[PDB]
Amino acid sequence: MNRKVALEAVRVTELAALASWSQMGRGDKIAADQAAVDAMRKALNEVDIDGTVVIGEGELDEAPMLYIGEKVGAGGCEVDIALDPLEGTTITSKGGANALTVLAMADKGGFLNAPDVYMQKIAVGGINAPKGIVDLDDSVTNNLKRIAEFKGVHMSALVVCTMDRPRHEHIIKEARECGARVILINDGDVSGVIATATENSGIDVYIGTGGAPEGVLAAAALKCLGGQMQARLIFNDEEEIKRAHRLGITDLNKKYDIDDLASGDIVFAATGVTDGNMLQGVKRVNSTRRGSYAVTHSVVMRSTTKTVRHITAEHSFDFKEGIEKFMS
Amino acid sequence: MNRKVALEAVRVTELAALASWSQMGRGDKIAADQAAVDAMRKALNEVDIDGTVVIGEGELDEAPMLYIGEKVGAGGCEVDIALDPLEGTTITSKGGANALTVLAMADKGGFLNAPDVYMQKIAVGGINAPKGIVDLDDSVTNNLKRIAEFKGVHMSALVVCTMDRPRHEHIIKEARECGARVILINDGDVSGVIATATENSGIDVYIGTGGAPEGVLAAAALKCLGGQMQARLIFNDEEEIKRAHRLGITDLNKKYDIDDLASGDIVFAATGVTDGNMLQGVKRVNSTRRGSYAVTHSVVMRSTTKTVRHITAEHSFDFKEGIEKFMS
Amino acid sequence: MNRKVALEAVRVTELAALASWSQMGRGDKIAADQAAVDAMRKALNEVDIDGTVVIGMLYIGEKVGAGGCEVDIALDPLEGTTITSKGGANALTVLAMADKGGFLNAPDVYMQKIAVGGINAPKGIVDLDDSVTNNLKRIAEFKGVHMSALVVCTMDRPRHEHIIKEARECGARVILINDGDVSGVIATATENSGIDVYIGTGGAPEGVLAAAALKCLGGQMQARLIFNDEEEIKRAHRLGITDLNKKYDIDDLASGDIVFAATGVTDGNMLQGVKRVNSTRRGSYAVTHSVVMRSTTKTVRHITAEHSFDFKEGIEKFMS
Amino acid sequence: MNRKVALEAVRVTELAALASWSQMGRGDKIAADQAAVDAMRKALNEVDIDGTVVIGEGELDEAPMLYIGEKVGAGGCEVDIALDPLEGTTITSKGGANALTVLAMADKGGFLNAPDVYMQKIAVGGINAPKGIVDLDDSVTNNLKRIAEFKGVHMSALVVCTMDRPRHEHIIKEARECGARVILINDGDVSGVIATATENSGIDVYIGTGGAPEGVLAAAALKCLGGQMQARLIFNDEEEIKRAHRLGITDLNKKYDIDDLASGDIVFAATGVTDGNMLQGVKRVNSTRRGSYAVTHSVVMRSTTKTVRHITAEHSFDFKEGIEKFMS
Ligand SMILES: O=P(O)(O)OC[C@H]1O[C@](O)(COP(=O)(O)O)[C@@H](O)[C@@H]1O
Ligand SMILES: [Mn+2]
Ligand SMILES: [Mn+2]
Ligand SMILES: [Mn+2]
Ligand SMILES: [Mn+2]
Repeated sequence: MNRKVALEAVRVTELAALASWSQMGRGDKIAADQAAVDAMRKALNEVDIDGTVVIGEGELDEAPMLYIGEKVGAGGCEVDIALDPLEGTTITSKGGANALTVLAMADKGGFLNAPDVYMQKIAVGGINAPKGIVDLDDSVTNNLKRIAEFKGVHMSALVVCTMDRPRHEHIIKEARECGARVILINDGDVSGVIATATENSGIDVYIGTGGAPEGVLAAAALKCLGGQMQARLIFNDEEEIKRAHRLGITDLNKKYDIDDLASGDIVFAATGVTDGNMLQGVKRVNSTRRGSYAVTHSVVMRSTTKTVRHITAEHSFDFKEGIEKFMS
Repeated sequence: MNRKVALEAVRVTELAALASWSQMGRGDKIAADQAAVDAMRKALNEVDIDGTVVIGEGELDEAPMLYIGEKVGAGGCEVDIALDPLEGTTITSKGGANALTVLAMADKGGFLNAPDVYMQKIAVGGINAPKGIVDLDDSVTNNLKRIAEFKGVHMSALVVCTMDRPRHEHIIKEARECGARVILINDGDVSGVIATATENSGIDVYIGTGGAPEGVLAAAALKCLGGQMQARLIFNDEEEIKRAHRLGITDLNKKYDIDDLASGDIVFAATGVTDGNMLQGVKRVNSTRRGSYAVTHSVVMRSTTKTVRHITAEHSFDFKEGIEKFMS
Repeated sequence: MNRKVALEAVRVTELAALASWSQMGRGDKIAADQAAVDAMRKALNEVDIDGTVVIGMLYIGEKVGAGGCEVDIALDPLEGTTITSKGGANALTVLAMADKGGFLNAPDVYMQKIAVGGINAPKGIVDLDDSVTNNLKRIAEFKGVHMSALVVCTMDRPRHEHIIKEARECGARVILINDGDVSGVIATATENSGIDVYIGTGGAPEGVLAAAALKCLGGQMQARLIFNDEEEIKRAHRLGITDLNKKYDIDDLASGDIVFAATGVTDGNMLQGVKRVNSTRRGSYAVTHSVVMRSTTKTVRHITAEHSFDFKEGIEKFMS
Repeated sequence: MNRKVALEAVRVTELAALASWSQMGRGDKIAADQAAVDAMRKALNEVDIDGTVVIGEGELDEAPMLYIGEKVGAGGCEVDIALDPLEGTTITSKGGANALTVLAMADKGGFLNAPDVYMQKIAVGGINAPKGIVDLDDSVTNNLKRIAEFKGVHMSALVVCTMDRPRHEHIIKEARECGARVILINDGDVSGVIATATENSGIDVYIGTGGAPEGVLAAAALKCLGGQMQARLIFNDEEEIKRAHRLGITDLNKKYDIDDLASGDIVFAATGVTDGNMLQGVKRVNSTRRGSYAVTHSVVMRSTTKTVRHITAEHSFDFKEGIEKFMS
């Protein structure tokens, strides 16, 4: 996997984010997701890889573009790709927090090829955090005690993040009961998980259930940033079990370590769409010296080098023209 | 009003914010609000003013501390004090975005002494924006068209902010219909209004109904930053009309210009509690060089100088100790 | 020239900067310059170009690249070998790329330069044959400011004294760098640099490089080559230059599709230098600060990169 | 010493820096020094202290304003004042790096009343640095070995800062010989020393001879930030010895520990004039949203709380008017 592909992936997430931003707060989820899918597919087909989507918009049944198995790329090293063209159920359409475009790449077989089902997740940051510090089968209380001990802080210092959902009431109650502070995001548990390993995020732990593709993407990031994570797939009906069986998953209650989610040489890239607790959103800027432009804020990382690059890009644009020109 | 008082106010908002943060995401809206009231009252009694609370926690009936008419301060120039010990009590409770501590000061008579009623609000930023660019009795479409022409952008470039509430459904649709992007905040229309005048917020217009104290405080900020705002109090019951004559307000359908909400020599200060559209929240930091501390982010502005100060403060703290040590 | 090449170029400047930093302030010109060169050549040979060095072991005419579109390469493995070696300000690693024939193929001679930033600056706003006063008056009018607000930048050198005197006399503020007129020129177009204008004589390679950047960021510049010795004249003639007194517009220095990349080695008026950082969460790393830009898209990318490293190991492990 | 004086001091250093900036690069060190002195004097007399200048512009013989012994302030707690209206008059006059305006306050007697003589200095940052880590009679190599051990790094990682002067050749050579990296500043060893305790300075150790007033000022900062320093006055002729006996100093070869230079409850404030390796300089800014303004960057800190505040101030201004209007 050539060292060039890392920086080429940022451009993909950037184009996808600018497309999404044209639809931000337009109250049309479908238009936002389609802008992002279109931009991200068109841009991947300019990347020099022999890519196979292993995590994408769905099965070829359901999704015309970026479907499982889709081959993408102009040609190059053989890589498996994990994609989230636009993170968020409604975030972008309402202008909510933590909207993101996400892309990861691994050597063939480097990702758990997750169906879109729910996944329980627990994650903590820290390059020196040891395996076993978090376990999904331990109580919230014991995981938090171990985290607090390793970080050297009183329990009330710890900021636990989870999604505002009824399914998380118990996590919330138990964490508050043992003294921690528990903040709630409305969506976007890729940002929520990775925040545990980002400087100055104000987030120490992530506990919650969210999308499985998002779990894998976040594990990719933390593979690069340092941290520990445990996840478990959840199945609501028999068709989800069939999807897993077709992907090779038969131990349905397997606990995946972070190394089982993403292994080997990993590249992870994301661009912000709206402001979130990982990356800021796209912004319109006017400057006399340099004119008007959109600003995107992105991050690309690589597990083998451990290199992390934060990127602020200025894309020239005459904002007298319609914003949908940012679509591809 | 001495030049000393401006910088002194930021210490008040900082202490109120640290107190509030100790309660962030504890799910106890009362405990947060009173942590912040108690820190702020103690901190104000060390400020060198002869201050009278004209906007506060309520009337002496309902509020033991920071009630209307309360005298505060160690002694000094006579000023009216408009405060919000915690803008976003529920916010802070769930660690949502846009929670703030806020304090403003004017010479005697400088604020609209707003009762606790609702208030229609429209705001735009820009230090060259003309009086009349926005008006509450015009349609959304005509206001946005004037704003778009004044900023020199296509309508789809504009980002309108409003609170996610049934009462704004019509603003939202109308703004979307005429081509603008409309983003929704869950709470915190002080931040929402002030974002319009803050560099790189990504918010161009605020349109909404919220708390009247909040609109006076936001108007105070905008008087310092540059912008235009129009507001009107709403009275739903006879009791609200009674609070108004008790504060001396009798012209119920008055539309207030920004000069009618905050006039003369105005100081505005605020500190972030959580991350928001205006300020970053409090963060725990560890460094080998200096040890561990809480970092706060604050702004303090004065209208006569137009001086705006961005303040990042590092407050030493051993986080092996209980976070409630930050209280009072 | 394919929209990859821009993001590939930053990696070249980043690697050369880490290598240069390992030699920072060590007092060894040669060891710095050979760390930088070695890393830049190795990184460039991973870039997908048929590159030919036209300005700049990395000798003029050297072919570099793994293979691709045909491009002219202007390079400064270490702009400020002296600079990195004494730990001075404004040490940068730099790379620019243009389509074939896009750069003035400048001999390594001195060059008079004047430059101002701004996307709407009309050509002729600066001209080397106008007085310093009239240049500055036109610039102050264009920026909408009183003359006393202008900050003019030049190098602290005897040859610049008349510039300095005249600019002060007409009321401007005139600041002096000790070297690094790549960064000095490009600061006129770098926001918040506090530099409005650059006037002075410096290396012609360095002038081409700055022109490539301003072509991307917006601004104007004029230059003229200076020949003090017969050898320099011969070296121009062998490059095809025979109008020794030509004034060059910015477009004559760098034209067409251009990519410019740089990474700071020491802190300077354009970029911060490389820093050792420790964090409890992330561990320890060197931070680089880079910029890369392209004239056809006018896309500008600011890049802060964290390179994980155990600083109990020798710093020369950042060499290539 | 009330907490109110800390934030009042920043305004002083801001006013002096703006006045200095009006003279930056004008080639007239006199006019710069005088604009700074005038501004600092006037602003000081608005601060609520009973202040005595113990370090200032000179003796009443040579300096009409801010002379040793001068009383300053509007009235308040009694403090000794150590002033540098303009650290870097020559710096400012050429537009060089590391010009600062500086103000430090302490309880009566808490500064070394430094004479205008040269001072050998060595300094390192870090709150856990033990007294004795640096000593002027140990070799440069042994100081650097202890410092590398304390920072937990290979010697080759250390960055040593000194000034580019003949008198420092042996420092430079020895640091290079034992494997360290050595960066050179042309002037401004207040900033050079304080950078050792400043985040992201890239400077680990300061070693060199410079001004003794400047040594005291930097020691005050390091008492607030964490670090260790040693200093020794040096004397090149009788007039210099007389300067010391006039201030009561008779042990001419005393090695001063940091606690001998500044002790007790210290407030340190500084505003950058030019960009340096501790603070950024004053900049002209034009915003479409906010209009045009001068931005100053300051820091204020206190030794007893260890609170540090970083302050970015935007001073509204029409730059069509002459820059000398920033004078006082
Ligand atoms: O320049 P010298 O005479 O060699 O001594 C250095 C001392 O003077 C300074 O360089 C300040 O000089 P200026 O205020 O005139 O610029 C200090 O930073 C330093 O303390
Ligand atoms: Mn998605
Ligand atoms: Mn409130
Ligand atoms: Mn060179
Ligand atoms: Mn001075």
